[PDB]
Amino acid sequence: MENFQKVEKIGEGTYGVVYKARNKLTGEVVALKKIVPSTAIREISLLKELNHPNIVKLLDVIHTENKLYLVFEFLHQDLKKFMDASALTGIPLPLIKSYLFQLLQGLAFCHSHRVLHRDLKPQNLLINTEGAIKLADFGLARAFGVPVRTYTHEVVTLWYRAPEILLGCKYYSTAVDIWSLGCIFAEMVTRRALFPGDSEIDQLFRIFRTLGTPDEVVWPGVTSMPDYKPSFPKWARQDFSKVVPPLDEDGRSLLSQMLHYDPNKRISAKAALAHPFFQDVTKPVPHLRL
Ligand SMILES: Nc1nc(N)c(N=O)c(OCC2CCCCC2)n1
Repeated sequence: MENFQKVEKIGEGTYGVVYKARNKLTGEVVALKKIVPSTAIREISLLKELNHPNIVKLLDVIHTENKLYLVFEFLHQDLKKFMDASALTGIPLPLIKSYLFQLLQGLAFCHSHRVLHRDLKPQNLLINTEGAIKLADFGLARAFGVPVRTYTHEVVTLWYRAPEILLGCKYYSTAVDIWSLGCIFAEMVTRRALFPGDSEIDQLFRIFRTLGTPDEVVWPGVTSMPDYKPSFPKWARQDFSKVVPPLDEDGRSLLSQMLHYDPNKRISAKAALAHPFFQDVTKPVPHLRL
């Protein structure tokens, strides 16, 4: 840590305080995350080779005195801040599309190397002035476990959690990131979170109230998951035209496939890249205030 000069405390991520810092020798500006058992060091260290334009680069892993600091590429704004700034107007559809498309490429790449994010949320999607969007914290939950409470004991968000995770599946897959991204896609479009649960049961029931209570007809095997209860209220599914009204039928069709209950049929990132919604995808530049 003597190689850096902390400029400002960017905020509090899942694992600790995130800082804006400057490398004392090179003068590079980086984001430094304060977070070790050997396993987690080997795993994180493997994440230093997982480079992609739509993945926030892990620059270095600093372990000093039982303290672990992750050094990432610095981006200029996170997506939550950008949506908050875009609230009265909403993010233009062509930019929403470019962003979805890029994030689907970042997920396709990590998922081809069998790496999952598991905790995708607007705060860990980072954007720059050239129109790029990148995922931060890729592969960290498997590396260290995503806590219930953060370092400040900030509530860990459940809003983007896939239903197989909430239902107790222990071996869930790369489909959980597609579910999260579909929720983030919905939120960009409507300017409201899709499923803002404030507890695990509320998260699930908000899901069930909009997509219908899952059963063996739409999700084979769901009735045998660990936390599934036959006493769940049985709600009817809602139309997607009511869920993300703004969106055209191609977008609603892709979102519906990203929010399939059954993880095995949920659309994969690579297959989502070929959906017709992306036929006229472009790369607009956001309007940023840094
Ligand atoms: N600028 C910047 N660059 C990063 N690479 C980065 N995370 O990886 C990051 O994170 C900013 C977030 C952290 C979570 C709380 C909300 C603010 N910022």
